[PDB]
Formats: sequence, C-alpha cells, structure tokens
Amino acid sequence: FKFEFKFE
Amino acid sequence: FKFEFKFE
Amino acid sequence: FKFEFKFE
Amino acid sequence: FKFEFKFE
Amino acid sequence: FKFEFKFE
Amino acid sequence: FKFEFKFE
Amino acid sequence: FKFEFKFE
Amino acid sequence: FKFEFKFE
Amino acid sequence: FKFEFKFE
Amino acid sequence: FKFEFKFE
Amino acid sequence: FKFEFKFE
Amino acid sequence: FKFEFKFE
Amino acid sequence: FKFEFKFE
Amino acid sequence: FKFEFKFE
Amino acid sequence: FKFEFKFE
Amino acid sequence: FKFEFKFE
Amino acid sequence: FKFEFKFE
Amino acid sequence: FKFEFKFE
Amino acid sequence: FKFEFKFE
Amino acid sequence: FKFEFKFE
Amino acid sequence: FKFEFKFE
Amino acid sequence: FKFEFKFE
Amino acid sequence: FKFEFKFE
Amino acid sequence: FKFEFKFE
Amino acid sequence: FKFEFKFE
Amino acid sequence: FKFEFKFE
Amino acid sequence: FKFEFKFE
Amino acid sequence: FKFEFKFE
Amino acid sequence: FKFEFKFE
Amino acid sequence: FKFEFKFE
Amino acid sequence: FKFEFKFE
Amino acid sequence: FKFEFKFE
Amino acid sequence: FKFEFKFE
Amino acid sequence: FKFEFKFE
Amino acid sequence: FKFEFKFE
Amino acid sequence: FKFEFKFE
Amino acid sequence: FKFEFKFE
Amino acid sequence: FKFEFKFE
Amino acid sequence: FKFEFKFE
Amino acid sequence: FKFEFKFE
Amino acid sequence: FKFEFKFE
Amino acid sequence: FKFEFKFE
Amino acid sequence: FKFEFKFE
Amino acid sequence: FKFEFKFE
Amino acid sequence: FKFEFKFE
Amino acid sequence: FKFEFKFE
Amino acid sequence: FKFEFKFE
Amino acid sequence: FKFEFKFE
Amino acid sequence: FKFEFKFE
Amino acid sequence: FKFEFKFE
Amino acid sequence: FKFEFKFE
Amino acid sequence: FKFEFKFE
Amino acid sequence: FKFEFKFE
Amino acid sequence: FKFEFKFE
Amino acid sequence: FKFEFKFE
Amino acid sequence: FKFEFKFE
Amino acid sequence: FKFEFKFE
Amino acid sequence: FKFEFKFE
Amino acid sequence: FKFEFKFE
Amino acid sequence: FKFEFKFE
Amino acid sequence: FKFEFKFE
Amino acid sequence: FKFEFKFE
Amino acid sequence: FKFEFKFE
Amino acid sequence: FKFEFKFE
Amino acid sequence: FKFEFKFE
Amino acid sequence: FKFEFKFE
Amino acid sequence: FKFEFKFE
Amino acid sequence: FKFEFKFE
Amino acid sequence: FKFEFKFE
Amino acid sequence: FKFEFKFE
Amino acid sequence: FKFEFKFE
Amino acid sequence: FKFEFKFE
Amino acid sequence: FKFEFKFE
Amino acid sequence: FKFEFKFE
Amino acid sequence: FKFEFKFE
Amino acid sequence: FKFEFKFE
Amino acid sequence: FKFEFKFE
Amino acid sequence: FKFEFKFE
Amino acid sequence: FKFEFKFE
Amino acid sequence: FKFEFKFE
Amino acid sequence: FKFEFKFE
Amino acid sequence: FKFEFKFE
Amino acid sequence: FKFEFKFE
Amino acid sequence: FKFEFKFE
Amino acid sequence: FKFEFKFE
Amino acid sequence: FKFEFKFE
Amino acid sequence: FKFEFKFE
Amino acid sequence: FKFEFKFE
Amino acid sequence: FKFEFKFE
Amino acid sequence: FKFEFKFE
Amino acid sequence: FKFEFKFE
Amino acid sequence: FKFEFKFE
Amino acid sequence: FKFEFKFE
Amino acid sequence: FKFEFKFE
Amino acid sequence: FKFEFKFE
Amino acid sequence: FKFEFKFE
Amino acid sequence: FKFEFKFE
Amino acid sequence: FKFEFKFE
Amino acid sequence: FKFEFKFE
Amino acid sequence: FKFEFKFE
Amino acid sequence: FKFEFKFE
Amino acid sequence: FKFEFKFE
Amino acid sequence: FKFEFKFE
Amino acid sequence: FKFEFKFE
Amino acid sequence: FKFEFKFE
Amino acid sequence: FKFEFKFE
Amino acid sequence: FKFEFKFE
Amino acid sequence: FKFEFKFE
Amino acid sequence: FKFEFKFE
Amino acid sequence: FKFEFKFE
Amino acid sequence: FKFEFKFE
Amino acid sequence: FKFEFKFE
Amino acid sequence: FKFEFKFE
Amino acid sequence: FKFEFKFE
Amino acid sequence: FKFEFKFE
Amino acid sequence: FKFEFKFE
Amino acid sequence: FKFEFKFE
Amino acid sequence: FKFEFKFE
Amino acid sequence: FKFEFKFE
Amino acid sequence: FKFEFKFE
Amino acid sequence: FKFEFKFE
Amino acid sequence: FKFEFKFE
Amino acid sequence: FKFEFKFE
Amino acid sequence: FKFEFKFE
Amino acid sequence: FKFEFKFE
Amino acid sequence: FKFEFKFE
Amino acid sequence: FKFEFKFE
Amino acid sequence: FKFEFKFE
Amino acid sequence: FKFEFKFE
Amino acid sequence: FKFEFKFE
Amino acid sequence: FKFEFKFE
Amino acid sequence: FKFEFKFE
Amino acid sequence: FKFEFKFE
Amino acid sequence: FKFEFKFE
Amino acid sequence: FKFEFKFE
Amino acid sequence: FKFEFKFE
Amino acid sequence: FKFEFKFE
Amino acid sequence: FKFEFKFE
Amino acid sequence: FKFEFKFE
Amino acid sequence: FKFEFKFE
Amino acid sequence: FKFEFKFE
Amino acid sequence: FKFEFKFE
Amino acid sequence: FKFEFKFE
Amino acid sequence: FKFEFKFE
Repeated sequence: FKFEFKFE
Repeated sequence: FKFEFKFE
Repeated sequence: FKFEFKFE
Repeated sequence: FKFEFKFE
Repeated sequence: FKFEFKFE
Repeated sequence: FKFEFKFE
Repeated sequence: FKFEFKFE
Repeated sequence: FKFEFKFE
Repeated sequence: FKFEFKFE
Repeated sequence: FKFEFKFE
Repeated sequence: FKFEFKFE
Repeated sequence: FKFEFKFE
Repeated sequence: FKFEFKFE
Repeated sequence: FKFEFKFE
Repeated sequence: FKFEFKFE
Repeated sequence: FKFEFKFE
Repeated sequence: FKFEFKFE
Repeated sequence: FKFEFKFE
Repeated sequence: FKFEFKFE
Repeated sequence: FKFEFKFE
Repeated sequence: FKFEFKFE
Repeated sequence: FKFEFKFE
Repeated sequence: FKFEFKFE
Repeated sequence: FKFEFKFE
Repeated sequence: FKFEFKFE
Repeated sequence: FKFEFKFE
Repeated sequence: FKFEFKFE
Repeated sequence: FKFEFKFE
Repeated sequence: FKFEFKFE
Repeated sequence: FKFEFKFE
Repeated sequence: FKFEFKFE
Repeated sequence: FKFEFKFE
Repeated sequence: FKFEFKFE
Repeated sequence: FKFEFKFE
Repeated sequence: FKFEFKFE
Repeated sequence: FKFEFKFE
Repeated sequence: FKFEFKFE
Repeated sequence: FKFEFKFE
Repeated sequence: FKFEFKFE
Repeated sequence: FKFEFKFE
Repeated sequence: FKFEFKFE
Repeated sequence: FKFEFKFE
Repeated sequence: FKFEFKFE
Repeated sequence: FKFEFKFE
Repeated sequence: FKFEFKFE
Repeated sequence: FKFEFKFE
Repeated sequence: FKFEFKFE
Repeated sequence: FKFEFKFE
Repeated sequence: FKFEFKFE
Repeated sequence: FKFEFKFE
Repeated sequence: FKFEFKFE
Repeated sequence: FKFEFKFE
Repeated sequence: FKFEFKFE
Repeated sequence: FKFEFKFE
Repeated sequence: FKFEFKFE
Repeated sequence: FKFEFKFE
Repeated sequence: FKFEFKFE
Repeated sequence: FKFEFKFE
Repeated sequence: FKFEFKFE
Repeated sequence: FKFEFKFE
Repeated sequence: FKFEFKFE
Repeated sequence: FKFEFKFE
Repeated sequence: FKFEFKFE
Repeated sequence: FKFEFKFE
Repeated sequence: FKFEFKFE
Repeated sequence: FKFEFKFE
Repeated sequence: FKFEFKFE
Repeated sequence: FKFEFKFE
Repeated sequence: FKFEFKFE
Repeated sequence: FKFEFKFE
Repeated sequence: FKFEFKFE
Repeated sequence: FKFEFKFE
Repeated sequence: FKFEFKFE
Repeated sequence: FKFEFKFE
Repeated sequence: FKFEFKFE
Repeated sequence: FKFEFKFE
Repeated sequence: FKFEFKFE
Repeated sequence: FKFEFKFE
Repeated sequence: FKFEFKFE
Repeated sequence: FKFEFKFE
Repeated sequence: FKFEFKFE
Repeated sequence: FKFEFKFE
Repeated sequence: FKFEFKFE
Repeated sequence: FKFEFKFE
Repeated sequence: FKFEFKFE
Repeated sequence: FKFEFKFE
Repeated sequence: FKFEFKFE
Repeated sequence: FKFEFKFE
Repeated sequence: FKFEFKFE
Repeated sequence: FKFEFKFE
Repeated sequence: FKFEFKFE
Repeated sequence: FKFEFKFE
Repeated sequence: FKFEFKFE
Repeated sequence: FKFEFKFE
Repeated sequence: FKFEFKFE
Repeated sequence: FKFEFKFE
Repeated sequence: FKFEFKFE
Repeated sequence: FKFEFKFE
Repeated sequence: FKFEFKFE
Repeated sequence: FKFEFKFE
Repeated sequence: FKFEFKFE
Repeated sequence: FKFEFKFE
Repeated sequence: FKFEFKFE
Repeated sequence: FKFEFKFE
Repeated sequence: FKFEFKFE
Repeated sequence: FKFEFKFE
Repeated sequence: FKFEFKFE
Repeated sequence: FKFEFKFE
Repeated sequence: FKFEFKFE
Repeated sequence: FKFEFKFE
Repeated sequence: FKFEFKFE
Repeated sequence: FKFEFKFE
Repeated sequence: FKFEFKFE
Repeated sequence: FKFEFKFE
Repeated sequence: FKFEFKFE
Repeated sequence: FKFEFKFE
Repeated sequence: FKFEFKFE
Repeated sequence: FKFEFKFE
Repeated sequence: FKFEFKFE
Repeated sequence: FKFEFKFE
Repeated sequence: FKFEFKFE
Repeated sequence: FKFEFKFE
Repeated sequence: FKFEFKFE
Repeated sequence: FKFEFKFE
Repeated sequence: FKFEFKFE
Repeated sequence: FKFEFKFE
Repeated sequence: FKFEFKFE
Repeated sequence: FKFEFKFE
Repeated sequence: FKFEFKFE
Repeated sequence: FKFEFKFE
Repeated sequence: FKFEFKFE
Repeated sequence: FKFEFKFE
Repeated sequence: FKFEFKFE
Repeated sequence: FKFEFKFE
Repeated sequence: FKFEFKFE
Repeated sequence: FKFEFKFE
Repeated sequence: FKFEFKFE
Repeated sequence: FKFEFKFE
Repeated sequence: FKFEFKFE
Repeated sequence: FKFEFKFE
Repeated sequence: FKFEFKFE
Repeated sequence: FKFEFKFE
Repeated sequence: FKFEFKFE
Repeated sequence: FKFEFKFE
C-alpha cells in the first residue's frame, strides 16, 4: 500500500 | 495498491 | 491498481 | 489497472 | 486497462 | 485497452 | 484498442 | 484499432 | 484502422 | 485504412 | 505500508 | 511501516 | 517502524 | 524503531 | 532503537 | 540503543 | 548502548 | 557501553 | 485553470 | 493552476 | 502553482 | 511551487 | 520551491 | 529548495 | 539547498 | 548542501 | 557539503 | 565533505 | 575529507 | 582521509 | 590515509 | 596507511 | 603499511 | 607490514 | 613481514 | 615472517 | 528463454 | 527459464 | 531469446 | 524455473 | 533474437 | 524453483 | 536481431 | 537488423 | 522450493 | 539496417 | 540504410 | 523449503 | 522448513 | 525448523 | 525449534 | 529449543 | 531450553 | 537451562 | 535572443 | 527578441 | 519583439 | 543565444 | 550558446 | 556551447 | 562543449 | 567534450 | 571525452 | 574516454 | 577507456 | 581488462 | 581478466 | 581470471 | 580461475 | 580452481 | 578445487 | 579497459 | 485485497 | 503449464 | 499447488 | 480481475 | 510454442 | 493490518 | 480480452 | 498450512 | 519463421 | 505496536 | 483481430 | 528477403 | 502454535 | 488486408 | 521500552 | 510461557 | 540504565 | 523469577 | 445520434 | 469486421 | 452526457 | 466487445 | 462532477 | 467490469 | 477539494 | 472496492 | 495544508 | 482503513 | 516546519 | 497510531 | 538546527 | 515515546 | 561541532 | 535519558 | 583532533 | 558519566 | 521592455 | 497576485 | 541582457 | 521575492 | 560569457 | 544570495 | 575552457 | 566560496 | 587532457 | 586547496 | 595511458 | 603529495 | 599488462 | 615509494 | 599466467 | 624486494 | 596445476 | 628462495 | 552584403 | 542594444 | 562562403 | 560579443 | 568539405 | 575560442 | 569516409 | 586538441 | 567493416 | 593515442 | 561472426 | 595491445 | 554455439 | 593468451 | 545440456 | 588447460 | 537430476 | 580428474 507525495 | 500525488 | 494524481 | 488524473 | 483523465 | 479523456 | 476523447 | 472523438 | 470523429 | 468524419 | 514525502 | 522524507 | 530523513 | 538522517 | 546520522 | 555517526 | 563514529 | 572510532 | 499569454 | 508567459 | 516565462 | 525561466 | 533557468 | 541552471 | 549548473 | 556541476 | 563535477 | 570528479 | 576521481 | 581513483 | 586505485 | 589496488 | 593487490 | 595478493 | 597469496 | 598460500 | 507479460 | 508477470 | 508482451 | 508476479 | 508485441 | 510475489 | 510489433 | 511494424 | 511475498 | 512499416 | 513504408 | 515474507 | 517475517 | 522475526 | 526476534 | 531476542 | 537477550 | 544476557 | 538565417 | 532572415 | 526580413 | 542556419 | 547548421 | 550539424 | 553531426 | 555521430 | 557513433 | 557504437 | 558495441 | 557479452 | 556472458 | 555465464 | 554458472 | 553452479 | 551447487 | 558487447 | 492462485 | 489468479 | 491470502 | 494462462 | 490468456 | 494465508 | 499466440 | 497475524 | 495471433 | 501470530 | 505473419 | 502478413 | 508481543 | 513484400 | 511476550 | 522486560 | 525482568 | 539491575 | 459501420 | 456508435 | 459503443 | 460511457 | 463507466 | 468516478 | 471512487 | 480522497 | 484518506 | 496527513 | 500524522 | 514531527 | 519527535 | 535532536 | 540529544 | 557530543 | 562526551 | 578523547 | 501584471 | 519584469 | 523580476 | 541577472 | 545573479 | 561565473 | 565561480 | 578550473 | 583546480 | 592532473 | 597527479 | 602511473 | 607507480 | 608489475 | 613484481 | 610466479 | 615461485 | 608444486 | 541594427 | 551582420 | 557577426 | 563563420 | 569557426 | 571541421 | 577536427 | 576519424 | 581513429 | 576497429 | 581490435 | 574475437 | 578469443 | 568456449 | 572449454 | 561440463 | 564433469 | 553427481 504505497503512497507517493511529491511537492515540486 | 499504489497512490501518487504530484503537486507541481 | 495504480492511481496517478498530478496537479500542475 | 492504471488511472491517471492530470489537472493542469 | 489504462484510463487517462486530463483537465486542462 | 487505453482510454483518454481530455477536457481542455 | 485505444479510444480518444477530446472535449475542447 | 484507434478511435478519436473530438468535440470542439 | 484509425477512425477520426470531429464535431466542430 | 484511415477514416475521418468531420461535422462542422 | 510505505509513505514517501518528497519536497523538491 | 516505513516513512520517507526527502527535502531536495 | 522506520523513518528516513534525507536533506539533499 | 530505526531513524535515518542523511545530510547530503 | 537505532539512530543513524550520515553527513555526506 | 545504537547510534551511528558517519562523516563522509 | 553503542556509539559509532566513522570519519571517511 | 561500547564506543567505535573509525578514521578511514 | 490554465492561462496563456503569448506575446508574439 | 499554471500560468504561461511567452515572449517571442 | 506553476509559472513559466519563456523568452523566445 | 515551480518557476520556469526560459531564454532562447 | 523549485526554480529553473534554462538558457538555450 | 532546488535551483536549476541550464546552459545550452 | 541544492544547486545544479549544467553546461550542455 | 549539494552543488552539481555538469559539463557536457 | 557535497560537490560534484561531472565532465561528460 | 566529499568531492566528486567524473570524467566520461 | 573524501575525494573521488572516476575516469569512465 | 580517503582518495578514490576509478579507471573504467 | 587510505588510497584506492580500481582499474575496472 | 593502506593502499588498495584493484584489477578487474 | 598495508598493501592489497586484488586481480579480479 | 602486510602485503595482500588476490587472484580471482 | 606478512605475505598472502590467495588464488581464488 | 609468515607466508600465506591459499588455493581455492 | 525469457518471457515478459506487462499489463500496464 | 524466467517468466515475468507485471500488473500495473 | 526474449519475448516481450505489453498490454496497455 | 523462476516466476515473478509483480502487482504494481 | 528479441521480439516485442506492444498492444497499446 | 523460485516464485516471486510483489505487492506494491 | 529485433522485431517490433505495435498495435495501437 | 531491426524491423518495426506499427499498426496505428 | 523458495517463495517470496514482498508487500511493498 | 532498419526497416519501418507503418499502417495507419 | 534506413527504409520507411508508411501506409496512411 | 524457505518462505519469505516482507512487509515494507 | 524455514520461515522469515521481515517487517521493514 | 527455524522462524525468523525481523522488526526494522 | 529455533526462534529469532530481531528488533532492529 | 532456543529463543533469540535481539535489540538493536 | 536456551534463551538469549542481546541488547546491541 | 541457560539464560544469556548481552549488553553491547 | 534567437537568430534564424534561411537560404532557400 | 527573435530575428528572421529569409533569402529565397 | 519579432523581426522578419524576407528577400525573395 | 541561439543561431539558426538553414541551407535549403 | 547554441549553433545549428542544417543543409537540406 | 552546443553545435548542431544536420546534413539531410 | 557538445558537437552533433547528423547525416540523414 | 561530447561528439555525436548519427548516420541515418 | 565521449564519442558516439550511431548507424541507424 | 568512452566510445559508443550503435548499429541499429 | 570504455568501448561499447550495441548491435540492435 | 573486462569483457561483457550480452545476448538479449 | 573478467569475462561476462549474459544470455537473456 | 574469472568467467561468468548467466542464462536468464 | 573462478567459473560462474547462473541458470535463472 | 573454483566452480559455482547456481540454479535459481 | 571447490565446487559450488546452489539450487534456489 | 572495459569492452561492452550487446547483441539485441 | 483477497488473492487466489493455482499452479501446475 | 497452467496458471490461475483472482484479485479483489 | 494452491494459495490464498487476505489483507486489511 | 481474473486471470488465465497456459504455456507450451 | 503455444500460448493462451484470458482477462477480466 | 490483518493477514491471512493458506498454502498447499 | 482473450489472447492466442503461436510461434515457430 | 495455516497462518494468521495482526498488527497495531 | 511463422507467427499467429488472435484477439478479443 | 501489538503483535499476534498463529501457525499450523 | 486475427494476425498472420511469415518472414525469411 | 521475404515478408507476408494478414489482418482481420 | 501461538504468539503475542507488546512494545513501547 | 493482405500484404506482400520483397527486397534486395 | 517495555516488552511483553507469550508463547505456546 | 510468559515474559516481561523494562529498560531505561 | 535500569533493568526489570520477570519470567514464567 | 524476578530480576533487577542498575548501572552507572 | 446513431452510427453503424461494416467492413469486409 | 462490424462496428457501432451511439451519441447524445 | 451519454455514450455507447459496440464492436464485433 | 461492449462499451459504455457516462459524463456530467 | 460525475462519471460512470461500464465494460463487457 | 464496472467503474465510477466523482470529483469536485 | 473532494474525490470519490468506486470499482466492481 | 471503495475509495475516498480529500484535499486542501 | 490538510489531507484525508479512506479505503474499504 | 483510515488515513490522515497534515503539513506546513 | 511542522508535521502531524494519524492512522487507523 | 499517532505520529508527530517537528523540524528547523 | 532543531528537531522534535513524538509518537503514540 | 518522545524524542529530541539538536545539531550544529 | 556540537550535538545534543534527549529521550523519554 | 540524556546525551551530549562534541567534536573538532 | 579533539573530542568530548557527556552522558546522563 | 564523562569522557574525553584527544588525537594527533 | 517593461512588464506589469495583476490577476484575481 | 502581482508581477513585474524588466529586460534589456 | 539585463533582467529584473518581482513576484507576489 | 526579488531577482536579478546579467549576461554577456 | 559572464554571469550575474541575485535572489531574495 | 549572490552568484558569479565566467567562461571561456 | 577556463572557469570561474563565486557563491554566497 | 571560491572556485577555479582549467581544461585542455 | 590537462586539469587545474583551486577551491576555497 | 590545489589540484593538478595529466592524462594520455 | 600515463597519469600525473598533485595535491595540496 | 605526488603521484605517477603508467599502463600497457 | 605492465604497470608503473610512484608515490610521495 | 616505487612499484612495478607484469602480467601474462 | 606469469607474474612479476618489484617494490621499494 | 623481488617476486615471481608462474601458473598452469 | 603446476606452480613456480621465486622471492628475494 | 625457490618453490615448486604439482597437483592432480 | 551588409547589415546594421540599433534598438532602444 | 546594438547589432551587426555581414554576409557573402 | 563567409560570415561575420557582432553584438553589443 | 564577436562571432565568425566560414563554409565550403 | 571544409569548415572554420571563430569566437570571442 | 577557435574551431575547425573537415569532412568527406 | 574521412573526418578531421581541430580545436583551440 | 586534435582529432581524426576514418570510416568505411 | 573498417574503422580507424587518431587522437592528440 | 591510436585506435583501430574491425567488424563483420 | 568476426572481430578484430588494435590499440596503441 | 592487440585483441581478437570470434562468434557463432 | 561456438566462441573463440585471442589476446596479445 | 588464448581462449575457447563451446555451448549447447 | 553440453559444455566445453579450452585455455592456453 | 582443458575443461568439460555436462548437465540435465 | 544428472551431472557429469571432466578435467584435464 | 573425473566427477559425477546425481540428485533427486
């Protein structure tokens, strides 16, 4: 259950 | 069950 | 079951 | 079963 | 079974 | 079996 | 079996 | 076996 | 076997 | 074996 | 249960 | 329960 | 219960 | 309870 | 209860 | 209670 | 209560 | 109460 | 919302 | 939430 | 928020 | 929070 | 905050 | 907190 | 803070 | 606190 | 502080 | 306090 | 202080 | 106080 | 002082 | 006061 | 003084 | 005052 | 003075 | 005044 | 003999 | 004699 | 002696 | 015989 | 001999 | 006689 | 000695 | 020798 | 017979 | 020594 | 020598 | 007769 | 019979 | 008849 | 029967 | 009939 | 019955 | 009927 | 600061 | 600041 | 700020 | 500072 | 500081 | 300082 | 200091 | 100092 | 000091 | 001093 | 002093 | 003095 | 004097 | 004088 | 004089 | 004079 | 004269 | 002095 | 997140 | 061989 | 064989 | 998300 | 060889 | 984070 | 989404 | 066999 | 060689 | 960080 | 969507 | 060489 | 068997 | 949609 | 750093 | 059996 | 560095 | 039984 | 809106 | 080959 | 908005 | 092969 | 915004 | 195969 | 911002 | 399979 | 910044 | 399965 | 900088 | 399961 | 530099 | 569980 | 260089 | 539990 | 070189 | 508990 | 070449 | 927002 | 080639 | 913010 | 090829 | 910050 | 190919 | 800081 | 292939 | 510091 | 393949 | 220091 | 495969 | 010091 | 497989 | 010193 | 597997 | 000294 | 041929 | 801003 | 063919 | 800024 | 074919 | 900066 | 085919 | 810097 | 096929 | 530096 | 297949 | 340095 | 399959 | 140095 | 499966 | 040196 | 399973 | 030297 969070 | 969230 | 979410 | 959602 | 969703 | 949906 | 859907 | 549908 | 469909 | 259908 | 948070 | 934190 | 913090 | 700290 | 601190 | 300290 | 200090 | 000191 | 301003 | 700015 | 400035 | 700057 | 400056 | 600088 | 300078 | 320098 | 110089 | 030097 | 010189 | 020297 | 010379 | 010498 | 010569 | 000699 | 010769 | 000789 | 089957 | 099976 | 099989 | 099944 | 079959 | 099973 | 086969 | 066959 | 199940 | 073959 | 044959 | 079970 | 359960 | 149990 | 529980 | 218990 | 408790 | 107790 | 020069 | 120069 | 100069 | 040079 | 030279 | 050279 | 030479 | 050489 | 030579 | 040689 | 030779 | 030979 | 031989 | 032979 | 033989 | 034979 | 035999 | 040899 | 599998 | 799999 | 698994 | 497969 | 596959 | 498993 | 394939 | 596990 | 394929 | 386990 | 192919 | 293909 | 564990 | 081709 | 354990 | 432990 | 323990 | 220990 | 197509 | 389309 | 499609 | 789509 | 899809 | 999507 | 998804 | 997402 | 997620 | 995230 | 997380 | 993080 | 962490 | 860290 | 740590 | 470290 | 440490 | 170290 | 802009 | 820019 | 910029 | 740049 | 830059 | 650079 | 650089 | 470099 | 470098 | 290097 | 180096 | 090396 | 080396 | 070596 | 070596 | 060795 | 050696 | 050895 | 331009 | 051009 | 350019 | 070009 | 270039 | 090129 | 290059 | 190339 | 290269 | 290559 | 190489 | 290679 | 190699 | 290899 | 090797 | 290998 | 080996 | 191995 991965979760990616990019901000740029 | 991946989830990516790119903001930019 | 990937899920992509771009915002820009 | 991919799903992309681009907003921009 | 890809699914593309552009909004702009 | 792709499916694109561009709105703009 | 691609399917394109433009709306603008 | 492509299929495009442009509305605009 | 492409198929184009413009509506405007 | 293309096929275009422009309506406008 | 991964969680990534990239800022840059 | 990993947690990634990139800053660059 | 890992925790990474990369700065660079 | 590991804790990673990279700085470069 | 590990703790790593890499500088380089 | 280990403590790692790399410097290169 | 270990303590490592690597310089290189 | 170990104490490691590497220098290379 | 997207916004272009092309000067030329 | 993009903003394009062309010059030339 | 994204911002482009293309001069040419 | 990007900022593009093209020249040429 | 990201910043590009591409000269060419 | 990146800063890109392209030349060519 | 990261800094690139790509000449080519 | 990195500093990239590409040539080619 | 890290420093790269890639010539190629 | 590293210093990379690539050639090729 | 570390120093690499990779020729290839 | 290392010194790397790669060839290939 | 350490010194490597890897040819390959 | 080591001296590494790799071949292959 | 130590000296290695690894051929492979 | 060692001297290593590897073959393989 | 020590001398190794490891063939394998 | 040793002399090592490995085979395998 | 290798065989891939990538669905997506 | 491998057999790859990707899903996503 | 590979055999690729993409779907999507 | 090897068999992979990567779901994601 | 390599063989691809990309359906999409 | 392996059997890989990835999830994510 | 490749052989590409696209469909779509 | 390479050979493509793109149907679409 | 080996069996892996990697969840992440 | 390529050979392209388009259909559509 | 390259050779295209585009039918459409 | 192993059985691997990864989580993360 | 061996059994691993690695959580991280 | 082992049983491994990793945490971290 | 053996049993490990490694926390770290 | 062992029982291992690691901490760190 | 044996019992270990290694803290480090 | 042993009982091990490591510290370090 | 572009400059084109077409001769033909 | 583009500049076009046709000569034919 | 374009500028075209056609001669012919 | 691009510079285009067509000759045909 | 690009420079293109097309002949044809 | 790129330099392009097309010949066809 | 790149240099491209395309012939075709 | 790269040097590109295409022939087709 | 790279050098590429593509034929096709 | 790399040297690339593609043939297709 | 690398040398690659790709055929395909 | 390495030598690789990949067939596929 | 290594020698690599892949077949897939 | 190594020699590897991978089949897969 | 090592000799590697992988089969998968 | 080693000899490895891995099957998997 | 070692001889390795892995099966998994 | 590496030498690469791909065949596909 | 249920799973079902049968082989042979 | 034979294979079967169910998700959800 | 047979296999079954439930998450959550 | 059912699957069916047969080889040979 | 032979091959067969069913989805859904 | 519940788990369920059955083999054989 | 049925599939059928035969080679050779 | 059978298996069961709960976290948190 | 020979080839055959059915869809749907 | 509670845990629950059952085997057999 | 039937297919037929013969080479050589 | 020779070539043959059938659709539908 | 049965198992239970609490941390913190 | 039959096809026939001969070269050389 | 409290601990709780039950077996059997 | 039963077990209990406190640190700090 | 206080410790507490209870068994049985 | 019972146990207790103090350091420092 | 209605549409119908036949081929062959 | 048969087709159908409905809109509105 | 409504849509309907049939094939075959 | 049947399809459906709904929007708005 | 609303969306609905059906297949099969 | 059924699908649904909601936005805003 | 709001989002909702349903499958099956 | 049900999903939900909230932002801002 | 705020975020919320629900599954199941 | 429930989730939450807060930033800034 | 601030951060907050909730699970369950 | 609750978490917190503070930086700077 | 400052840092603070809370769990539970 | 509480934590603190200070640097510089 | 300075450092400070607190736990509990 | 309190800690301190000083360097240089 | 200097070093200082405090505990408690 | 107090400590000191001096080198060089 | 001055510029002025206001939005919202 | 606000914006301002000067050239030359 | 002077530049001036202000945001916000 | 503020920005400034000079070329030549 | 002089450069000048100021930020903030 | 401040920046300066000279080429040639 | 001279270079000059100043930061801060 | 300061920097300087010469090639050729 | 001469090189010159100065830092600080 | 200072640096110098010659090749060939 | 001559080499020359000076440091400090 | 000083360094020197010759190959071939 | 001759070698030459001098240090100091 | 001094060094010398011959192979083959 | 002859060898030659000289030191000092 | 001096050294000499012969294999085979 | 003959061997020859001389020292001094 | 002198040395000699024979195997097999 | 001659040309001259002035701006500002 | 000043310019010049010469041809022929 | 001749060419000359001046700027500034 | 000065430039020159010669051809033929 | 001839070519000549000057800069500066 | 001076350049030269010759072809054919 | 012939080629010649000069720099500096 | 001088260069040469020959082909065919 | 023939090839020849010269440098220096 | 001299080079040669032969193929086919 | 044939190959030949010369260096120096 | 001389080389040779034969295949097939 | 056949192979042959020569060196020197 | 001579080599030979046979397979299949 | 068959294999044969020769050296010398 | 002669070798042989047989498998299966 | 079968195996056979010969040496000499 | 002769060898044999049998398994299963």
